[PDB]
Amino acid sequence: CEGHESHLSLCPVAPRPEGTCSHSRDVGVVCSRYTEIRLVNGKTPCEGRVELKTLGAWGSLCNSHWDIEDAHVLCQQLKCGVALSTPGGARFGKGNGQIWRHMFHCTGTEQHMGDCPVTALGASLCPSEQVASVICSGNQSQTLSS
Amino acid sequence: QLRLVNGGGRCAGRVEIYHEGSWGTICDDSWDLSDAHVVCRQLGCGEAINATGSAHFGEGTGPIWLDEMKCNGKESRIWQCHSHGWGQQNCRHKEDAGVICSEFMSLRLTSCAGRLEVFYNGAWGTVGKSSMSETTVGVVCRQLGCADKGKINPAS
Amino acid sequence: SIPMWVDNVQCPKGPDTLWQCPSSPWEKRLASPSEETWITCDNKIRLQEGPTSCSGRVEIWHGGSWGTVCDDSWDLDDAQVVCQQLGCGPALKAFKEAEFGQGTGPIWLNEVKCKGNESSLWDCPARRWGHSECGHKEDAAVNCTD
Ligand SMILES: *[C@@H]1O[C@H](CO)[C@@H](O)[C@H](O)[C@H]1NC(C)=O
Ligand SMILES: *[C@@H]1O[C@H](CO)[C@@H](O)[C@H](O)[C@H]1NC(C)=O
Ligand SMILES: [Ca+2]
Ligand SMILES: [Ca+2]
Ligand SMILES: [Ca+2]
Ligand SMILES: [Ca+2]
Ligand SMILES: [Ca+2]
Ligand SMILES: [Ca+2]
Repeated sequence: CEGHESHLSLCPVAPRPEGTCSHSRDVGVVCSRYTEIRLVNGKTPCEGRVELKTLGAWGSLCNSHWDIEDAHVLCQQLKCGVALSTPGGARFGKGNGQIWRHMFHCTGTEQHMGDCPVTALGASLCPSEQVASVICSGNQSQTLSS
Repeated sequence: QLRLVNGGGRCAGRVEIYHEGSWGTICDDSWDLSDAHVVCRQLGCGEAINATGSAHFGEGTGPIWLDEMKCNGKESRIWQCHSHGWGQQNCRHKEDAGVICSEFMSLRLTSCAGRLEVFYNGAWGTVGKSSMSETTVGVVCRQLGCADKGKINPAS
Repeated sequence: SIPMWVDNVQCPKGPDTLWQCPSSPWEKRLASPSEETWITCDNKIRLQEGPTSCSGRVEIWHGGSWGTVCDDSWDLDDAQVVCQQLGCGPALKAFKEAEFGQGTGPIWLNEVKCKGNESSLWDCPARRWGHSECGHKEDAAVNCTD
């Protein structure tokens, strides 16, 4: 590959007829989009309390650093256009679990929360009822404008 | 068609093979002396001393055609060997395969003055002084690219 | 002696930086030296697929992934610098064309023009950090002394 291909199908390859490899040498690739943030407990499928999974357990995201740009990026990732608002409090529910203190610093111009610069080290504790939420527009054709 | 280029002679140089209207090279992967024997005897150059790799005679400008030559040294053509197939290669031009054959001949003077030496069959060697006419000395000096005439001198 | 900022750092899988790792909130508190963390990172360069630990194919870590060194301009000086970097004795042989087997990941280094006395392979001049025209069939190897 030249690195600029859209799919591996477009990559030129060099097959070898002889033996290839052993299964003890299979390749594994780690990409940067590992966030795994979803929307739960909403009337329409793609709005509700923001729920994030790290350390093998789901959790609710704090609203202290949940600006409208973070909501916009999350809505773009879930393919529901822009974010109408971020309802504070437990409008969609406090969530059965612990609160994740991740501080996403999205500028609102990226289409995935994994592209956002997230800071979670030593983040300040969050009140239980102060759980972040988002109400996406729901229109895929709707796009963010500056 | 098969040819050797940038070899400084007739029986040496990077192996250029012809296919699909373009002159392409051969990758030096598993390019041992058995592969060199086939191309040297195919070109009427006798046996082979070196099966050079890593673009010894310069990097060619053309599509690498063959990758894994498994010649037994008995077939009369290079393309009759067992290979990966035309175009099937995982090589670059930095590792083009060239050969140095038995009939490759080179001339040098070692001290443009010094003992006349001729490179045949892969080994350097001197040239007899007997019946060394002036024309032969002129030919030798001209072939070294430094004169048109010369004088026979005793050894230092 | 300096205070402790953060404690209970729990890195998930995926972050390549510590600040995406959740932990307890920042607190400026005094810390005894016993309960601070002292970590020794593993060696930058390892030898793989060798009969012993001092011989095998040269693997180097950079850019997040383990890589290899191509055999172009891979003389015995490069083997000497690799052997003295790993802590093994003097070099014996500098193999070429993947004598010990094809490597892993990308090809970080090729044409390493070491003088044989550098402190590490990184100070050695080369076409560094990828974009090398070599394939994985040309992985360089060494043979040090036990
Ligand atoms: C050819 O092979 C001989 C045999 O050892 C070697 O001495 C000589 O250096 C080689 N020459 C080239 C150009 O590879
Ligand atoms: C490495 O060097 C040792 C010491 O002579 C030798 O026994 C061993 O066979 C060498 N390994 C290779 C792969 O040549
Ligand atoms: Ca934010
Ligand atoms: Ca090959
Ligand atoms: Ca090669
Ligand atoms: Ca062969
Ligand atoms: Ca090479
Ligand atoms: Ca070198």
